[PDB]
Amino acid sequence: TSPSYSPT
Amino acid sequence: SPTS
Amino acid sequence: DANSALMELDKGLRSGKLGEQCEAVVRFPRLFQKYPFPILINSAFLKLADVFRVGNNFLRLCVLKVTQQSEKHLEKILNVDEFVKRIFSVIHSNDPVARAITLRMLGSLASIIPERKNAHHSIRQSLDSHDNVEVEAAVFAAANFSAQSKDFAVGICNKISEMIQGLATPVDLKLKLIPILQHMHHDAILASSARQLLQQLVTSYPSTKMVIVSLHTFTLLAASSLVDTPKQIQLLLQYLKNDPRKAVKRLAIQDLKLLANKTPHTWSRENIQALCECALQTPYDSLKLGMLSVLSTLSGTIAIKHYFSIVSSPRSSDLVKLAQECCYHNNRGIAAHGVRVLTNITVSCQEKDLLALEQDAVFGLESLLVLCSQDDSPGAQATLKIALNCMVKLAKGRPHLSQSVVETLLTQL
Amino acid sequence: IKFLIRQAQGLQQELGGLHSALLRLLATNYPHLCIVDDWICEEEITGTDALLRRMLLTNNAKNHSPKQLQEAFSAVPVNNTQVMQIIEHLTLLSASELIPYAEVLTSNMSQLLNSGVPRRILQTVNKLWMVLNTVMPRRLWVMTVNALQPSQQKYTQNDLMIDPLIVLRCDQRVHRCPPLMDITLHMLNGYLLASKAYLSAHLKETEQEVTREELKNALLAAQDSAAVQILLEICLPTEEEKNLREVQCLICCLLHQMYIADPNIAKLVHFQGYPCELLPLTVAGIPSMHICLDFIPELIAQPELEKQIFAIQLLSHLCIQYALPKSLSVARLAVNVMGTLLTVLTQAKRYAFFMPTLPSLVSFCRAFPPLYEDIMSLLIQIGQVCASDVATQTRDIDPIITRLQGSMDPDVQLCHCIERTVIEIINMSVSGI
Amino acid sequence: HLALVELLKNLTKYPTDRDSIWKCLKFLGSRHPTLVLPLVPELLSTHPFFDTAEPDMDDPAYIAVLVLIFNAAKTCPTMPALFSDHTFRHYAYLRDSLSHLVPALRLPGRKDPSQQFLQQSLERVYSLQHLDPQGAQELLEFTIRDLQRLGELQSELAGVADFSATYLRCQLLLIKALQEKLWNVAAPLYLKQSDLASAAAKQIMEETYKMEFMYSGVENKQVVIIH
Amino acid sequence: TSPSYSPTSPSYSP
Amino acid sequence: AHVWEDNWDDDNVEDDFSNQLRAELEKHGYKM
Amino acid sequence: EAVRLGPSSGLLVDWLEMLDPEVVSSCPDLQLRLLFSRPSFRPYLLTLFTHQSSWPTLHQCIRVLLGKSREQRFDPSASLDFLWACIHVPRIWQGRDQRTPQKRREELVLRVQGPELISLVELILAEAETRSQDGDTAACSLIQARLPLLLSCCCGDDESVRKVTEHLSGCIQQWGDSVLGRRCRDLLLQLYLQRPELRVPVPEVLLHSEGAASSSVCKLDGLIHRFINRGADASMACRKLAVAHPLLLLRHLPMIAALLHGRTHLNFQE
Repeated sequence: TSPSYSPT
Repeated sequence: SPTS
Repeated sequence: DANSALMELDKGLRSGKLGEQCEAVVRFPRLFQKYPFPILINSAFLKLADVFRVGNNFLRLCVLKVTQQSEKHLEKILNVDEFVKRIFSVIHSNDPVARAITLRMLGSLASIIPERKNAHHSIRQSLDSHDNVEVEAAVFAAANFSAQSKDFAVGICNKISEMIQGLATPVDLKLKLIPILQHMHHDAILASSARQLLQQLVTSYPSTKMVIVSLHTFTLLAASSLVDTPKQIQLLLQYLKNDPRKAVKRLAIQDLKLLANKTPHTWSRENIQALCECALQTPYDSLKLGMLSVLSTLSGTIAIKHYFSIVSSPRSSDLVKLAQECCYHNNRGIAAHGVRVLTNITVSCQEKDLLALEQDAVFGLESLLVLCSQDDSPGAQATLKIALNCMVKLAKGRPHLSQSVVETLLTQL
Repeated sequence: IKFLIRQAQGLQQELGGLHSALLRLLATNYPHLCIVDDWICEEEITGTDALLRRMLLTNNAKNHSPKQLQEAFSAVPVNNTQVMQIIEHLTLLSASELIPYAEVLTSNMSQLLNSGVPRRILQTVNKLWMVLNTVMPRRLWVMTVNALQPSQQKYTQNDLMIDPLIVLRCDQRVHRCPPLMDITLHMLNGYLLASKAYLSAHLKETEQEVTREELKNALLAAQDSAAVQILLEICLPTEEEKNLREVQCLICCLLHQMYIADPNIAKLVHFQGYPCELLPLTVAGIPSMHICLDFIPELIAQPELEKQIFAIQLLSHLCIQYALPKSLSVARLAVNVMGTLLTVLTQAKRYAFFMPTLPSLVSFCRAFPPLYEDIMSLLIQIGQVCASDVATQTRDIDPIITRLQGSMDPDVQLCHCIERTVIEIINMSVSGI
Repeated sequence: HLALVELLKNLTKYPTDRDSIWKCLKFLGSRHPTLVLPLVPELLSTHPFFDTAEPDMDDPAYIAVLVLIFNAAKTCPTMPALFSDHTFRHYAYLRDSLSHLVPALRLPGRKDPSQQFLQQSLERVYSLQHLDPQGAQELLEFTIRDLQRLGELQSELAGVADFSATYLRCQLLLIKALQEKLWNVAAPLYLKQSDLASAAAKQIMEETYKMEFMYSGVENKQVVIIH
Repeated sequence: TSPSYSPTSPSYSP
Repeated sequence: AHVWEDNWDDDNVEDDFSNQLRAELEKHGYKM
Repeated sequence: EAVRLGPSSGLLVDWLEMLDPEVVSSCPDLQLRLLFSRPSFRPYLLTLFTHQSSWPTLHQCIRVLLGKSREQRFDPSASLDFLWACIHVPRIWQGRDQRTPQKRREELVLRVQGPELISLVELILAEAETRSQDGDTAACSLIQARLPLLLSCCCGDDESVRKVTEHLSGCIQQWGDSVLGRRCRDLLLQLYLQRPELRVPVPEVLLHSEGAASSSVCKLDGLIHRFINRGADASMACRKLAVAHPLLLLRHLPMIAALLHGRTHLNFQE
């Protein structure tokens, strides 16, 4: 369920 | 086109 | 209850898991064969077209197999334009597998949409695309549309002639491409053009693998469009006489059997005589067995009267000598077909000089009785049952030989 | 299981709900069984040419045997034609009788891998392998992998679901031979789906947690992504040439199916970045790529210099291929981003960022002659700022004198790159009608 | 240009006479091709650098403009280069579908046996008349289904084929009625329900009436054969 | 948006 | 075709009634 | 190669294929003599050689076929069709897009050398000069058929310049005028090359590459005339390309012939 880079 |  | 089953299957379709979606999709054909109600059929088919337009390609293959199974209810479909619009609308996808599946489904819908010009055009374009799996799916779809239409067939025969002369694609794809020409029995001029194409095809590709499918499609084409049966027969007799490939000669066997079984009255005296000369000049027992089976079928049919219709003695006719020598041949099946030919000709024709043939046939008959009586093989029992068919037919047709044949059967007892 | 499912597919009418229940269960637990390509290859053609060909050549074909095949195929460099004879009759054989022949072909593909064999023999082996794949897939995969290991530990089924990159541990000869590479691609795709199923089963078993589902998602994503990366490195031409086209076509097909199955993987592969030598051929090959214009703004907004360079080059070749107004908006954004980085970058990273992305500018200018004056303004600005750097610190080759027309200093190389790309824009626009 | 725009008004307002619309646009393009040449970029959207989206295939307005384009392109050769790729495959589809509305072009992508057989079969029956009643029955049945197949197969021989076929059916019916076992059984019985002869008589009379009147061309030789 | 239908292809209207 | 058409003596031809009789009487399997 | 056996030739073809797995293995000179010469199963064996010969063998065959040989030992139609099938092998074009290309984008070609290109054009012009019964019309049709492979195999300004400056002598059955009418499809801008074409003085009926730009410039001139930033081009660019190439505007003349018909609208023109 991670769709992108974590900090941004 | 679909409509000229 | 039927409606209840319908929307619970719809909920299974709307479920998240493609396993359960596959479950409901493959569950439809049971509902079709349970409830033949047409509104239910139409709504179920519309939901099928929706899920086929948006499914994950395994649902698409499942829907395809559902249609191919429950094909028989297709004729009671109302919203044909919407169904075809969805199923055809998923053909613009870039996935070659999805395009292949969609084309197979159009081949399945051939029973209800045989005139769709856009379907014709999409099939013809994907016929010369490069992606392999969609090329063979396009071949299958053409094989169905050419069966239930005519103008599509003339378009495809022109395209196929162009491709085969145009030399692209390997021999396996040529094998897949040939059997489309079986469905050319819609008109005589299409039949003649395809016939010229097939003669050119066999003369252009002397290969066994080419020739076998070419001859088999050519003969199904003639047997359907029965206008060039004499040309077909004389071409096959040419290839049985001339071509030294044993497998090709066995093709000629198993094809002349089909022609003899379908259209016996078209068989002519010169055809019979040529086949008889070939059966004399052959060296091989198996091919002689096949030709003798063909002559047995033709003798059982009416064509024996054609061969012995005057306006050359019957003894001078080459059939009788071959029949006698093969009935007294060593091999059991050859002897069985020889005594079949003898029994058929004896019961059928009644000329003055045939009494010697009657005596020869009955004596070779107890020869077959002793051979099959003390052979004890499955094929031996088959030839035995053949001989007993000869007995029943001979005794019923001619009551003259009855006491002799009964006492011979008692000696065998 | 697969063969029995095919028989149930045939005998659907008699069995009431069993076919439904079994096909649901396989679609629940064995997706690498219920992949689609094997089933369509099963569906085949009803041109009946296979059936007629079988019925009229199988006959008594002098009783070809696995031991005879083994003898001729161990003496294959002395005799290729007898082997090709035998496997011709084997392709004539059917799906059920092929099973005693599964041992020989797989375990002896090494001499096939040896150079000099004809690819008629290779494609015959490939078609027989498809048929054995539609009959008995799992042991076929095991023997194929354990015989395609390079010249030997013996992998097992559980080990292959654990680590499917072992499928990619094979010969560079396998990599450069076309149809065996197709066999490798099928095994790779199958074992990736199998790994998803096996981690599913192992996590549901080990429960005797939310971090465990997220760890499953992370491991699977990185897993197939690394598989994709290995496949692309295979597409890279080796140093030796400095067959390849067919290999690149097969890998492009497999990538196409993976991208259609999950476009998240396209996002992750493009965020990781792959060689830009591979970039244009993959652009030409993969058709389901133009989803990239959804996330190219994000990859531009990423803080890494290497990623921003990769995004700009990817956008360039996309705008060569498909010229959409969406792509034009993304290109305009990219040009303004490039101006911003020009405003903010120091000189060493200025070289390291502006050497690779200038053919991207000539790609932009080929795509969009509206987006043209912005390109020229940015080119003149990057030019004169690099010339000012050349002026700042002393040099030798002196582009200021060179005005009227190796391994040198970075700003020298950057000015030379800039004038070369201007030359390319002009020659392009002259010849381009 | 304005003739086109209000013709498209008419087609989108009364979507039934689109066939006459397409044929009159065809005749316009054939009558004068060279007038339309500057309109080719304008009438179909072909944005000078963009990839234009593929036009709809069966949209009647787009069909109406395409048929005019092709009838113009019959003579003037200076617009296959003006065409886009969708125009190429659409020319393929339109030439496939509407054969009498678009002509043949030069695009780079798209570069009496029956009567004799009928006579031969009939003379075969006529010659093979002198044989067993059983063999007569099978020969008659075979030739009946043969000529029926031919009547389905062709169109201009369908009438004569069906006429001779129903005549042979007539003859077979009478021969079956004669070969009925009623004649073998003695006279005073005549039990019941074996009167395939009587049903044959009714059917044969009805078929003779049908064969006389429903057909169009009959001459007195045929008529006296009927009688 | 439409990963498999390609941009230069007709839409589906309903 | 078979050897003799009016054959009452054949297994699969025979109907339900003396199929049941066959079951019973094969179970019995003797006559005094 | 020697015996003229009619029906047995199928058995011989099957056996030669069956015991020669690679088509060219032992006696390649004899194999090439059989496949190409100055029969009937030649298309079958050619298809097998096309789809069943390894890549180094194929490269060697192409080189030895298109190499310098004045003996004319190769069959022209079969040879060039073999080249065309080689560039259109479906295994090469397996999984990429089909039937949605870009026309400016040319993806892949087959590279040739100088003398190889010269031999290729000499042999195809020899086949064009054969003309048993085809005539000039079918000659032009066959030229149209065999020209895209020529564009692919050259794929270069240097090779195109060398080809167009290669012109034969003689005055009968030339067809150099045909290919120097095909230079417009080659899309060169050499007025010297157009000068041999102008001396040839033949009409244009085949598709021309710069036709879209020519129609664009002419319609721009007409549109600027009807409106009165386009007029400067609509005069200077069109007159420049007109004086550069005469035959292009000679072909495009009917469009400007049917243009300029507003005299009835403004006869007074005040």
